[PDB]
Amino acid sequence: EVKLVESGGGLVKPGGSLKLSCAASGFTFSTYALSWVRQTADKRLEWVASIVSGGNTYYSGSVKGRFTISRDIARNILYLQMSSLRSEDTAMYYCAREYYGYVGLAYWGQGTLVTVSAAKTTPPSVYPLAPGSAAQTNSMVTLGCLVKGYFPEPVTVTWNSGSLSSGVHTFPAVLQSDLYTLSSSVTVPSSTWPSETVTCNVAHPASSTKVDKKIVPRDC
Amino acid sequence: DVVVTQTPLSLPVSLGDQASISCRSSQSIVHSNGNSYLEWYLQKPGQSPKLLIYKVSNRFSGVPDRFSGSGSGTDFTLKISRVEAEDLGVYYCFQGSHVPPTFGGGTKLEIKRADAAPTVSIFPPSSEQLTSGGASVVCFLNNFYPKDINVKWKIDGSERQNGVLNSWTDQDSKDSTYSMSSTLTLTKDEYERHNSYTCEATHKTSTSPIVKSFNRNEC
Ligand SMILES: C[C@]12CC[C@H]3[C@@H](CCC4=CC(=O)CC[C@@]43C)[C@@H]1CC[C@@H]2O
Repeated sequence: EVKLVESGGGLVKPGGSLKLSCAASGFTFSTYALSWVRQTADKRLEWVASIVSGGNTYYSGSVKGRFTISRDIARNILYLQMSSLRSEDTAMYYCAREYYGYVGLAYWGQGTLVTVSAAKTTPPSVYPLAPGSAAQTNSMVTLGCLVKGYFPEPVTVTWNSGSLSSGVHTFPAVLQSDLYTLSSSVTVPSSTWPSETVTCNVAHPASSTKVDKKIVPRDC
Repeated sequence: DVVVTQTPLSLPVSLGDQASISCRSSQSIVHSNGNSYLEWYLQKPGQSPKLLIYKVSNRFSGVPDRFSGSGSGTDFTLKISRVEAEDLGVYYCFQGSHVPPTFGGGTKLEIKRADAAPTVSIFPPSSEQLTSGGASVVCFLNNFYPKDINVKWKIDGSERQNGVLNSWTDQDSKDSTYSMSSTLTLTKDEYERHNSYTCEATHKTSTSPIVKSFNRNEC
């Protein structure tokens, strides 16, 4: 089974450098063409670079001379060296393997998010969201968590360590003042909470933040 | 640089119907070797793009026969027969005959379903936040269709126009609906100076807004 995994993304200042990694396995490494593709905020995809079986590398005008793709055959690691970074470089970076003979991008990794900015790294604040005064309205209670004021992206959210998956809604972060804000909600049966625990697990890799906020009934 | 133009940017389709996406290159995609490296991809919300079709009409292992591709030179098409909910996401066509290889801007496939009113919930500021000297009132508008909806905030009767942030989730595969978050943020001081907080949802399914609110004097 083909498997590609990216890493190394994070926050970097304008004009800076960064080297991304992509660990491959499941296929003979030096036989196929490996590439780097990126996706910007507007969800547009753009080829960044490729290195074919023979060794030749190829780049696009927007990046030639700043980005250098290379592969470590002994370790099955594909690299992408970035230098003289620009705000436009901000995006999700995917490594992919061709199907065969320069045909298609058959296998993609999960992608590592690279943010180019001068803004300072900032931990998110997680706030529990509990009803204010219980009364009527069916038999299902809705709860939430407000992940506010962090930078940069991304942020991970789960409920009860991933055990609570049904009826969950996690909204995309919104940027305002160099800071991001996101929320998530989970709907459970009234017969459960608060006697049964409901906790949101928020993770923000850039600042090494990992918080488990338990939803508790609001006081007076 | 072969500019690949994709249309529409968004395409509605009901379950079991057919949908077609158009992809056109500013130059021929036919290569010297006689091949045309035109491909199609699908990226579902929160996921990586996936290969569907390559060389105009060749289906990648795993892709259902419902997906067919065709065209030539500069005009290409992706047809999706008997549409299912799981087919939603953004489709992209790709050209690999000229370097640099390029992608089209993408087409978002929306699934049509019965109209559904949002399930609204309002939440007062958490103790922890108040302690920080801040106060955000959050309103969830869950599982609705169509996507267009408006949220109005009122503090003690008057609508509050500033300090609001809204966020729509992508269409959900399980029920073909959408969800939205509305957050009203003020300082702790200004918040403790008022009593009632309400958020009014204006959707197509009703001529009168759905309302949710809480009074601070209440517990
Ligand atoms: C990126 C790619 C592998 C690298 C190929 C690219 C097609 C165009 C191309 C022409 C070349 O001469 C070098 C390899 C490249 C740059 C292929 C498109 C799909 C495949 O995965």
